Parts: sequence; structure tokens; C-alpha cells
Amino acid sequence: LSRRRGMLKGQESEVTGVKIHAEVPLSEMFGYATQLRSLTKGRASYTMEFLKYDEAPSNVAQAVIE
Amino acid sequence: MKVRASVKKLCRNCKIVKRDGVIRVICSAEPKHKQRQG
Amino acid sequence: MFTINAEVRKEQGKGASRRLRAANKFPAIIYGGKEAPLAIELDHDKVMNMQAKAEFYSEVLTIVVDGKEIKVKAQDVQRHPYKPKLQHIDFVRA
Amino acid sequence: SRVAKAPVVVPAGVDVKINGQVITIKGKNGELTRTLNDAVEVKHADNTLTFGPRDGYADGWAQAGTARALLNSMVIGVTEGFTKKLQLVGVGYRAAVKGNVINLSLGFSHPVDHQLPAGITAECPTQTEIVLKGADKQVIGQVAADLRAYRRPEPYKGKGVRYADEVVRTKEAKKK
Amino acid sequence: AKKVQAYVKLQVAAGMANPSPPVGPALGQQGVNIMEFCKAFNAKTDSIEKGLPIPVVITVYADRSFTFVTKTPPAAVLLKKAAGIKSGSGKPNKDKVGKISRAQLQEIAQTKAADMTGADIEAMTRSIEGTARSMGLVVED
Amino acid sequence: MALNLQDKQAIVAEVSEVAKGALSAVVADSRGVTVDKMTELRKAGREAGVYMRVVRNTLLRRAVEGTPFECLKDAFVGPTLIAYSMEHPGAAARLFKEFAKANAKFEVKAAAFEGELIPASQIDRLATLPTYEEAIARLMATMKEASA
RNA sequence: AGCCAGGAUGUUGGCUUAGAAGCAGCCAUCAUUUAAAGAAAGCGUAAUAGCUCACUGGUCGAGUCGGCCUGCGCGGAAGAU
Ligand SMILES: [Mg+2]
Ligand SMILES: [Mg+2]
Ligand SMILES: [Mg+2]
Ligand SMILES: [Zn+2]
Repeated sequence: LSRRRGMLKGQESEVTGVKIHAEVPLSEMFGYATQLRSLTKGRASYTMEFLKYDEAPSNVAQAVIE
Repeated sequence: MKVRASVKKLCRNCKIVKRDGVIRVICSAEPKHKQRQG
Repeated sequence: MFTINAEVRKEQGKGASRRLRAANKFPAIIYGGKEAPLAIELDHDKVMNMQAKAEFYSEVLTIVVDGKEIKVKAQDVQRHPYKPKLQHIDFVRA
Repeated sequence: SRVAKAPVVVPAGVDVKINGQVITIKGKNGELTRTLNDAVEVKHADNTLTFGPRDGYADGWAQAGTARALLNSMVIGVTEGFTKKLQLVGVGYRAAVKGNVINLSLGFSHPVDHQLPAGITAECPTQTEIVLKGADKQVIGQVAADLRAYRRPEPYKGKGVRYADEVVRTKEAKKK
Repeated sequence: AKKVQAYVKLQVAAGMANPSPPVGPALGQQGVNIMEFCKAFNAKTDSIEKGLPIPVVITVYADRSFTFVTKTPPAAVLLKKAAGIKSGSGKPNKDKVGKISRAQLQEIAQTKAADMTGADIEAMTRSIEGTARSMGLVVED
Repeated sequence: MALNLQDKQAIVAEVSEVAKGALSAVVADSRGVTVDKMTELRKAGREAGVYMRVVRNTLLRRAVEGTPFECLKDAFVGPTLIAYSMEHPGAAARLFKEFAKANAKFEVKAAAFEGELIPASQIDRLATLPTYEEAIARLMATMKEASA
């Protein structure tokens, strides 16, 4: 989550798993499922929805040039 | 192992040994610290 | 308290001075009082260890130059331009 | 020094038989065994051995020290006898022992069949354990070493031939 | 107790032993019974007081049920509801910000008499000095 | 460590406990935990507080350097690991008792309790002690003697 | 130097963090209990947990530690008939 240019915000330890809470950019979550699986032996749901817009890191920004 | 010209201890467990004509470094904890051409 | 054995210099000049320093000796001079100056030659490692203490430059100290005890104070020191060694010392007669 | 300088008891029942520079030592079990020394001076008499430098070898002492140490393990060797103890780890890892040859099944496409050298013999409490007793310390080490070599313990599931006093790494994999 | 076996302390609360987002499940799920810390805890709760910080250890092996133990409150925390300010800085401790009650520190420490090594109850004070010079907050002694 | 100026204090202090003491026990703390000390300090605690010690020193070279003073019955204790215990006030007391009861809760060996000095001798757990003030066992020896 | 032991209590110091529990950072670095044990020298942890060190007790039994100056050497060092 951190590697994915992400900010973390909480942990519960909800019963058996451990819900982890984070704000992580869209252009960076692509194909999460695939790897989240690899990291947790297939045992790991996840979910996401829109939250906000924040500044894009420069190398990102100057890349995003049409 | 790393080869280098300057070798020196890294961990507190790195040890330094002169085998054959060559100066070496052996770490019992951390393989990354092996060194030769010293 | 500092006791410095020494010997009067039999040779003077750039030539000798260098020679002395090759043999862990080193020249220095005692002057002051109303009597003439005196050309001294000191054992190096000794004065070095001695002058390691700060008292060396403050205290009065004694030089036993051919059995006399002249008793003087360190005026000036010449250290090597880039080594840890001494080149020369001025001693004032007290 | 120290190790050189310390003496070394010859426990009741042992032979010893110096002849110039060739010690030999029999005891309870064990094919005796025989080393050579060089710039060492070995001194019997007493119920001990003692080692010291020989005039004119700058290598002396360091030599004596080894010498003492070697002789020592011979005494301890031919008397108590020496240890061993290996254990297999990994699905499908058998060990047999027919006479003086271990029969290992280490997930290869062929058997291995490692023949024990001379003064060394092997047993198998389980299909996943090998203890081999012997007198000659230098060799006993070697054979276990050889045995470990057929499949050095890999660091992900520790699979392969272990010692037992080993430490074995183990790293978190990291797909992908 | 001459033999430790399992202990995790995550300061709970008295008035209702039935959390869920803070602790809840994570306080009892490996041979532990969520049903019995509201049967048993509260049996040792109301005799004293309710609401405030409670670290705790329990006696669960893999034996189904258990028996609950009690403990003691944090000591630099008795400098919150037992001193003044409830943070500890505001000006990072490059600045010596806090402020003390010298009277307190002994009897408010003494309240933690059952968990300290000093024989001299005055000694048990001298510990609270550094515990309360934790910022560099001087005491008007 | 410290030089002599400090090896002397551990003496002049520790030997004026012998010169001004009461009872002596014994114990070898191979495995001496710290829940160990913790407890025995509360025991010293009950047994006053800091009236008691145990200063590990069995360097013959130390807590025998306090022996050719008094208690030269301890040239023989001092070998190997030891934990010397001195009493100032208190009965020739209970100090004795819990060391056996403690170490008989595993709490490590007790040197087989090589024992010590009140008399000038050796081993054997006695509660011939803190009955002390059991002069009541000579009060009941009154009315019962007067009556019976 | 080995080897046996211990290596603790306030307490996750305070701050700051999603989490900083000896150990990412900032400020502090006291006080207990002591034989000794850093508000911690390193491994480790999501964070705790877990393994060590410093330090002291034991064993052992005479030398041992590391800087300064200097002589001679070692690596550093691959090329084309
Ligand atoms: Mg080679
Ligand atoms: Mg010239
Ligand atoms: Mg070349
Ligand atoms: Zn290393």
C-alpha cells in the first residue's frame, strides 16, 4: 500500500482478519487484486471508491502530457 | 559476494580474514557482507 | 617539577640542527637574565610527552644542563609544519 | 601457546606410540589413527602429552598448538568416539543404509547411494535421520559435509539435509 | 504467578465491557470467550470506579473458559486527570512547556503503590520525577 | 570495574555488617532470575527493608576479605557461586526459613545450603527461631503449670 | 577470550505517527530494584512479540587491551604475433 504511493490511516484488527485503511491513488491500484492475492496466499478481499483529488507528483504530472 | 578494493567490516558480526593472498570479510548474520579483492 | 636533562650545543647552524633532529634530539635556547644566552640540545620524545600537559607552558620548569638547574619558562615553541614533532624552543630565564 | 602449552591426559586404556614425528594412538574402539607433525616437539612420559616449539622454526608454537589439538581429538576420538547427526527435511526425503552405504532419496531423477569411507558407520532411526559414528574427527566431519552437500538446506522451507546444531536461514518469499 | 504464558494488555473501559471498534473481537478469539468478560469483569469493576484506563491479563490456555485478572493505570497518565494538560508538548520538546503539582506526585504516585520496586515510598516518588520530567516540565517545589 | 578505592568500600561496608550483625545464610543462584531478587527484597522488606542484603561477591577475594575478620567458617563457603545474606536487627530469624522454602520452589539451588554462622558451623534448616517472642510459649507454661 | 547465569520495575518516557512499545524522526535521558542492566550498541517487528550487546555475579587461571611514531612488505593491477 505504501509502495503504491499510498497513505495509511487505520487498522481495527476486526475479528479474524485485520482491516487496513488507506488512501491510495487510482493510477496505481490497477491490477491490485492480482498481487494482493500473491501477498496473502489468495486470502484477502479488498474494496475501493473515490475519495478526493490531490496533487500529482511531478514526474507523474509532466508524464501526463497529451 | 562484493569484490571492491576497500573492504572493511559492516555489521558488528563481519569478521575479516586473510585467506590465500587475498583479504576477505565473512558475516555470520548477513550474506550481503561477503567481500574479496581486499 | 618538570625536570629536563639537556646538553650544551657543541654545533650550531642549519646543518647541525637538522642532524640533531634526525637523531630524535632537537635544539632550543635559554636566554634571559643578565648573563649570556645558552645553546641547548634536548631529547625529543621526552619534551614531547612533557609538553603534552598544559602546565608545561604555565609552570616554571627546570633544565639540568651539565649539572646546574637553570630554572626557566617556556617562551616560544616551533612545531613541525605538518607532523607531530617539535623543532625548537625559546626558554626565558626566570 | 595456551592450547599448545596446556597438557593432555592419556585416559587409562590408550596406547600412544611416538616414533620420530608419527604419533599413533589406540583406545577402546577406533582404528587407532596416525598423524605427522613438523616443527613441533612431542613429549610423552607421564600420563600426558606435551607439545612445544622446536629450535629454529619461526612457525613453532602455532604448529605445536595445532599438534596438541589434533592429538587431543585422537585420544577423545579412539576413546569416547565422535558424534554426527543429520536430518532430512522435505516431502519425499528418505534415507536407508545398507551396510556401509547410505541410500538417499532427495527428489532427484535417480538414486544417490553415498558410500561411507573406512572408519565410519551409519544408522537411520527414521527415514528422515542419519547419525554416523566414527573415530577420525577429520573424516566424520567430511562425510556429514558430503552428505549435506547433496542438498544444502535452501532458505525458503529449509528443505534438504540438515545438521541439527545448524542454524539455517529462512527468508520471506515476496511474489513477484 | 511463578510462570507467565500469555498476556496482551490493551487498556479497556469499565462502564460497559462490550467494545467492538477499539478492541471487541480482538480481545478474545483464540480460545477466549467474548461472553464472559461481561459476566466476570464487571464483577470486579463496580467495587472501585468506572470509565477510565484499564490494562489487563487473562487466564486462557486452550481451556474454553478462563479467569480474569486486574492491573494498574499508566503513571505518566496520572499527570492528565491528576495534573493539568492532557497532551505533553504543543511546542515540540525543543521548548520546555509543561507545569507540575509538587504536592501531588507523592500521593498520586502512591496510588500506584502495588507495582513498584522502591522500598521507601519516598523512593517511589523519586521515580515519578523523571516520569514527570518527561517533557522538561518543572515542578514548583 | 573500579580500582581499589572502590574494592575497599565493598569491604569496609560489608565487613562492618559482620562486625555488627546477627545471622548468616547461604545460596548459589545459578539461574538467579530477577523475579528472584524482586521477591527477596520484599522479604528483606518484611524483614525490615534494606537491613538485609545479599551482595553477590563470592569472590573469596571479597566476602572472604571480610571473613578472616569474623566467620572464618566461610573459607569453605566462598568457592564457586554464592549469595551471602547478613542480618542486622531482627531475631536470628526466618531469613533462614524462606531460603529453603524459596529454593524448594525450584527457585534455583541453595548451595545445598552450605550453611553458616550464629554458632560457628554448618547446615540444617531450623525454625528454632521467630518463635522468638514466643516467650508466650513460656506464658502458657505459667497458668498450665500453675493449674495442671 | 571463552563457558553458566542474569540482563529487571516506573514504562509503550514525552512528543510525533495509521502504528514510533529500547530501537523512522524530535526533545529529554532521570528514578528505581540491585551484584549489574543504556529511558538503550546491533538483529527483528505492521506495531508489540522474539534474539543479542553494553553492564554485573560465577567459572577459568597470567598476562592482556588499543592508540602514537617509524622500517620492509599485501590488495588495489585488464591487451592484443
Ligand atoms: Mg582458495
Ligand atoms: Mg646545508
Ligand atoms: Mg594485472
Ligand atoms: Zn554484517
